[PDB]
Amino acid sequence: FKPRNYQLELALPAMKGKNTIICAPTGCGKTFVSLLICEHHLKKFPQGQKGKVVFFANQIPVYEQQKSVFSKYFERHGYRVTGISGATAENVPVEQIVENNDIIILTPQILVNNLKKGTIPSLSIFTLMIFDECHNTSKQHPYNMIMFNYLDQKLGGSSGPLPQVIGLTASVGVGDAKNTDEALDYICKLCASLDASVIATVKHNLEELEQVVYKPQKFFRKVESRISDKFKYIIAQLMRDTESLAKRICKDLENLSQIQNREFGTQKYEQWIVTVQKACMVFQMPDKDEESRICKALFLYTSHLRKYNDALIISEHARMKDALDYLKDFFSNVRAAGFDEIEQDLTQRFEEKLQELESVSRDPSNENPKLEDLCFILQEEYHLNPETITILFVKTRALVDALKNWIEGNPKLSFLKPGILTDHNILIATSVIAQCNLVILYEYVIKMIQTRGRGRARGSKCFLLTSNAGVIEKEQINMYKEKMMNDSILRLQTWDEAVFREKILHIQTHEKFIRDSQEKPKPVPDKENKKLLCRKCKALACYTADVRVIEECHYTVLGDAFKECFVSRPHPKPKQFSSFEKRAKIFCARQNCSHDWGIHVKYKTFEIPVIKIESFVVEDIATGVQTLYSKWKDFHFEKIPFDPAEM
Amino acid sequence: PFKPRNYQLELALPAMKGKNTIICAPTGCGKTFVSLLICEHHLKKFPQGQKGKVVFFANQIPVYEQQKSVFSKYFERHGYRVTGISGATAENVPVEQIVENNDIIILTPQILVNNLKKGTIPSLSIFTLMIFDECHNTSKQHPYNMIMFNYLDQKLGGSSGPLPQVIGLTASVGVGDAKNTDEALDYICKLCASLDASVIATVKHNLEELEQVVYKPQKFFRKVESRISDKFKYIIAQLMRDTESLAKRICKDLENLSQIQNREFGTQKYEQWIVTVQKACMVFQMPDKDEESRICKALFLYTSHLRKYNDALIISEHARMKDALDYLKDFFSNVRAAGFDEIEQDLTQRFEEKLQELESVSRDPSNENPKLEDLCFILQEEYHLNPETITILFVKTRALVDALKNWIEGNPKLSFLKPGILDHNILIATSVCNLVILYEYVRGSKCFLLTSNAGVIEKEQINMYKEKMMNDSILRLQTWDEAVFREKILHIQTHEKFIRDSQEKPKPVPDKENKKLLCRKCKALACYTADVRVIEECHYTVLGDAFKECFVSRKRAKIFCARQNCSHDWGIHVKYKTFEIPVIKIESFVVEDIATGVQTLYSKWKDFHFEKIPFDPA
Amino acid sequence: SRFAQWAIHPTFNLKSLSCSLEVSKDSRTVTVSHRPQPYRWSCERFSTSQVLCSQALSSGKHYWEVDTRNCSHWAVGVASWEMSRDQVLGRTMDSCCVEWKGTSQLSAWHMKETVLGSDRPGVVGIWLNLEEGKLAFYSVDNQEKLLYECTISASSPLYPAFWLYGLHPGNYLIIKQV
Amino acid sequence: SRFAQWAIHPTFNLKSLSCSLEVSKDSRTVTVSHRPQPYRWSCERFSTSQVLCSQALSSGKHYWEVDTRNCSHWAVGVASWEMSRDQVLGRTMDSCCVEWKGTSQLSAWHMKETVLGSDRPGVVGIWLNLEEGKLAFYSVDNQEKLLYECTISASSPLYPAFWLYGLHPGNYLIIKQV
RNA sequence: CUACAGUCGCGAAACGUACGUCC
RNA sequence: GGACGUACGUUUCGCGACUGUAG
Ligand SMILES: [Zn+2]
Ligand SMILES: [Zn+2]
Repeated sequence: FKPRNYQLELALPAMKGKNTIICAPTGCGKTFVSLLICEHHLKKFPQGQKGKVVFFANQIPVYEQQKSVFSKYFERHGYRVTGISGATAENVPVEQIVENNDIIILTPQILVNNLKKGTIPSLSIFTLMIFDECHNTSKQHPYNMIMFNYLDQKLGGSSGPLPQVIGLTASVGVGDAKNTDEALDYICKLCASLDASVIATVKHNLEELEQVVYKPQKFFRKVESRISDKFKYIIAQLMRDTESLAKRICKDLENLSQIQNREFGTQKYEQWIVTVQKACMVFQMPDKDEESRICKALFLYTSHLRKYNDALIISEHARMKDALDYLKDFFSNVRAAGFDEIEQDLTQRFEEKLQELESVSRDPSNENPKLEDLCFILQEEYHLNPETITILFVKTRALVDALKNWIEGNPKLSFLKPGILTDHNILIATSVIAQCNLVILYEYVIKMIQTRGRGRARGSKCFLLTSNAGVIEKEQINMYKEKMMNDSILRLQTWDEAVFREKILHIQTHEKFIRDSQEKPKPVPDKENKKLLCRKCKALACYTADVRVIEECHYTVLGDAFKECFVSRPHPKPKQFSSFEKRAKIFCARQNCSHDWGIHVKYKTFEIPVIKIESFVVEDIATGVQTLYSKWKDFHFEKIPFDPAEM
Repeated sequence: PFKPRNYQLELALPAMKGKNTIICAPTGCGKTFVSLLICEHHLKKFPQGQKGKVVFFANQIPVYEQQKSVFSKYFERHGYRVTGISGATAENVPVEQIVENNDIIILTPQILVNNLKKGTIPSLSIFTLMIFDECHNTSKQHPYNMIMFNYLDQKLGGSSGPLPQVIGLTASVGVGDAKNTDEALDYICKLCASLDASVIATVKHNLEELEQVVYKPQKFFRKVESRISDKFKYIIAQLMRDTESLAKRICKDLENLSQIQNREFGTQKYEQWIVTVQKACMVFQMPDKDEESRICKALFLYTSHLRKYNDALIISEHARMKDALDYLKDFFSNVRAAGFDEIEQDLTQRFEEKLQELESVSRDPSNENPKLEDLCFILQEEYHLNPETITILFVKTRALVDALKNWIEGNPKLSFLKPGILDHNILIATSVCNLVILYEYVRGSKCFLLTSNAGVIEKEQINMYKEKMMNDSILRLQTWDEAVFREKILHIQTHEKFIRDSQEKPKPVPDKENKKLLCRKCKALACYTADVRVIEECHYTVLGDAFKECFVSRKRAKIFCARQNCSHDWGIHVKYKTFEIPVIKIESFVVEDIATGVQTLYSKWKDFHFEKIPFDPA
Repeated sequence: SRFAQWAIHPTFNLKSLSCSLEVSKDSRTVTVSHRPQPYRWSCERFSTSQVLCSQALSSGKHYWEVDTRNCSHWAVGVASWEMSRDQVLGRTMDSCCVEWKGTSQLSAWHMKETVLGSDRPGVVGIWLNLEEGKLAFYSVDNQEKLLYECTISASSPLYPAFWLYGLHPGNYLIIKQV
Repeated sequence: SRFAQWAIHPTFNLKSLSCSLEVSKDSRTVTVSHRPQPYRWSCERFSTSQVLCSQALSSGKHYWEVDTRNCSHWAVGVASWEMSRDQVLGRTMDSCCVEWKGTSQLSAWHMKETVLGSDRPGVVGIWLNLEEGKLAFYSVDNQEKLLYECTISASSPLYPAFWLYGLHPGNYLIIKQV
């Protein structure tokens, strides 16, 4: 309602009519500065002329919040404020929206899809474009796919009235730079890819910015691992048992990978397990019914190796008990799934040592010391001041509910209430609101910028716990990259505007030529009909002549013999994307395959099995060799479109 | 906590007095406690307000990460900021900002040479204590010597502020290529001048307490002789004489193209001979552009087969005949599928006529490798005396390592062993316990030395004499006065700096003449030196549309020469930031100059000179 | 040293001292370490910043004095040995204390939330008459300025507990003369 | 030599001599040198440090005594004759032999680390009864104690054997008269 | 100056898994 | 189903530089 001085020191280069990279660290500051520029842009036109400012928003809550702000402010002047989402772009024409409105707040994938389609044939129909959180305009992102269509209009020499392309950020980003001049190269490349010339920052009003900045202090706390890892020993014995059982049906197992010595409980072991499991899907033994048992047994053994390898990591990060609970839940799932002579053997192998594992998990002396001082630093500052709200950033989804369980049952931590947001003292989240003056990064490495509300700063703490000093040194140099970002901004602000718009033209033209030389056409579609097998049973699913393409992205199978090879199951989270509605989630109709093949969807009137090539194996019937193509665009074949007149 | 012993107090006692020293502590992870003692004393001794900054130059990434873990576990409890920089960490965080916020830095030394080259670190005065690891490798051009070049060039001349205290941590100062105590004294004084050091302190008082720790073993020399009934060498020598007669029939100048006159089968002399005639055969400018191709292709095939025969003889002289047989057979199969020629069909037919004879004679347990079976005898006698010992058997060449593992699998008597390549009984590792057997390598522990040539035992006795000479030389120098020693090393350093600053202008001339590039084997035109582009001064490629029709592609794609039977791999398809241009190797070319008539050879892209035009997408 | 000498100064004990504190070789200067150190694990480690003393009870002669200046936030009082080590100083059933809260306020805890003014002692001493459970917190020289009285259930010895804010390395307290 | 003699001393064969031994023409006196002696390599040459004898077998009359002084590591015993020449003595399931290890204990094999007491036997004499099943080894003067027990599978040739780690040059084993 | 093993540094590329977003 | 981004880990390739051994 009433502007301030730093919100007008930022909006002043934008009102002159030149493109800007306004970088304000206030959450409500960006909304009010965009409001001021959007207000001044419309009221400068002569009679009959209209402004058609479009404000992009990348996320859904940001889109709806900016729609609620931009409509409840621009109602008294009679400006038509609408917004499009993916939940609104269906059954509503896009072209009659843009001609009938002024302050459209669409999300950018709609505009990229319509620019591919043909409606809104040029970006000259707007007169201003605002990019919210503009530092994602880097490579193949939907801001950059719009700026491609803008720059191929400006640099082509066929230009019309191009709009102002201002952009609102909070941190311009340094990326992969080391010294100051590489940071200057990166910020100049960003300003060239976003086509601006001036970078505005609060300079005269640093008092009005320091009172609302949300600047906490850091308290790095390196903590060690445990010394008597009995659990790692027992699961290591079980993994050696499963590995030795896996070699009796594949004697050449150690030839299937180019990795060095593999240790249990790292990510390298999961890389080795994934490589082995992909290498064991392409066997072509001439029995063709024992192969349906050999590849199934290999898939089962590698799945159990992967589950033990995940339980090791969950035990080394979280409490010890959640590893055994995760393993028991997976074994309950496989008990409810089915049973053969392999799975009965593996379950009765785990039951032999379940009691030893359950007794060694319940020791009062074998906590993680990382958790042991997490409870200490949670019981210090709460005891100092019992009105302190905290938030606990955890890396994985599997550890965001381990620690939810952990405070549920702690005698020292009875005064917390877990507030998982993947009457709440703590909020155990994975990825993020400027009300909590304690942030604890539980082994979590652009910094987590909590500058969001129309509030204050008032002092917070940013404790960082870890077990390896790489986590510490990454933040120790993140602070210095933030130290050189401000200096690169300040050095770039002292150039001349006649030479800067020429300096970015070099980068724009050079990148246009680099982008245009990589417009190589499609490879030759190999004509011959191949067929697809499952990745667990290797039974015949279909041939590649029954494959139809829905919208040049999705794939279905049209045959009638495919109708008896899958069994449906209702989807756990049904939603609607772009023409669709997730109905079911199909599985293989063998005795004990039950492999995740795809999704059963409702497209216009029909129910069709949208499949994915990621869980299949493509086989040529001419030679007999099998291959694994892991994305649909890499499996090159004769792509026939979908036709509703057939069925 | 671990315990400080007395000799590890005596070793660190002189360096803590403020002298640049060279400890000569023996192995056994002892020096990695002496270094900890000196760091703990050195960081303590600065008064409040100022600070010290220790820098520990490692040399290998295992040793670097090992010492980083040790310094982390030892110094983090007391309130210091230990860190580590390497090549393993990516291009991040300018090093003058890591070293402004830490107190114990573990560099590998090429990082400091790099940061002193471009001036992102100002000078060596930022540190206060430099600790070398294995300081006896400070030598002609080693990176420790580049760091000490900067240190001495800062000391003498343009006098700067305070310089760091220098400490070296060798285990054997290594007096090699000396003869008597005089040359050992001059070499050790030269090294201690190259570190700007003054004390070569080692333990003297409780030397018997060191003797409680280190066990110098007693040796076992094994002079064992060669075979006699060399039907393998007879057939192979007949084949080699046959191929030499064919090459002499074609060339008729082969005996004067080389300069190694007396040629013996199965040694490095014949290898130098065949390499020199290979380098001499390609360089022929003649007015017959088909006959140069024919002669050079025939000589390439003949000389490569001769070189493979000579290396098969050398391999078979040190390992089983089966190993050389599978080597020869997979070589012949890999060249038979490479390209068909009547020369190649001739040579493969001539070998496979004798192949079954070689398999019949070779797979005979009466014709056993004597050195190998004496090794087996020693293995069984020691392992039956003690079934708990381990062997870390050192071999010269990796092919012999894998062949010896193939033998220890193909020995039914030695079922009780597990080989290892570099939970285990025997390790087979080349040029990195209770038995340190050296298969011809020039508490209850013995070391053997098996040889087929008498005189490397003479080299070992010369080595023992050198070791006694080194101990006598350091014991002679250690009783000197200090000031005459510091004057002596000052004049040695001034003389070496004076030699350093008078000849260092190796500035070449970029040549403007256009040239051509021929194939090394078939001698066909590939491209011109006016056509190649070099991308980021490290990725020499050919931008040329006529070049695109003169290779055949077959990791990624590796290209080959497009002739009818050439099969010569020039380079490799690589992907750049966007493009997929192929890079080439000059080691598979012959440079010819289009002005003159020379056909000069080169070995690497830095030596071959031209005007280097950078690559551009336009 | 001002009124009559009634007790001898306490000493922090190395078996029930919590795992984050680093009392020195004189055993009377308590401070917070940089990094927490490995100690023994039994039923006596408090896993907080709470430490006890070894001064047994008497009839009525107890008065002790420690230097509490240059500690960020502290809490001083008395507690019984028959107490769970996971508990908090001043929030148990019977352990009376006085807290220096985060709001720069000197409050007190007894089994409730009674509070003094905005005073902050550089020096405060606790008077004890162990036969009847009385306390007087005479700070420094200001006509015996106590400002709080507590009833203590003398059914156990009275090893006085001290808690400090443990997130500041270098933060300390010192036992001084009475 | 105090009761009646039954048999005579064995003699060694030159057909299965060790490759590093120098047994002379008296054929009861072995001697080791440094360099291994070049012989013909066949399936009868032992190529290890085991030494056999040349006596033909009988029912129950067997006696001989060997001087085991001046030797560091030795192992003397009587076992089966028909075995592979690539195998060594003591690893077979039928071998009555004593393996005096370098770890200073008088061990022996029955295939099974059958370790015995800690004597240092001066003069070992192998007394064999294949007919009567009584094995006796009277070392030195100690009331004729056998100090070792064997059960035998008397259905095979039972040639007497020797085995000694000869890498100390000048080591010798000699048979004297009883 | 030829082969042989051992090492470091600088740049370019691909892959796996996890997390978040959007259609 | 698909597309994008981020983090961690692994592999590949090219170009240099250095030391030692034997000829
Ligand atoms: Zn299936
Ligand atoms: Zn060629």
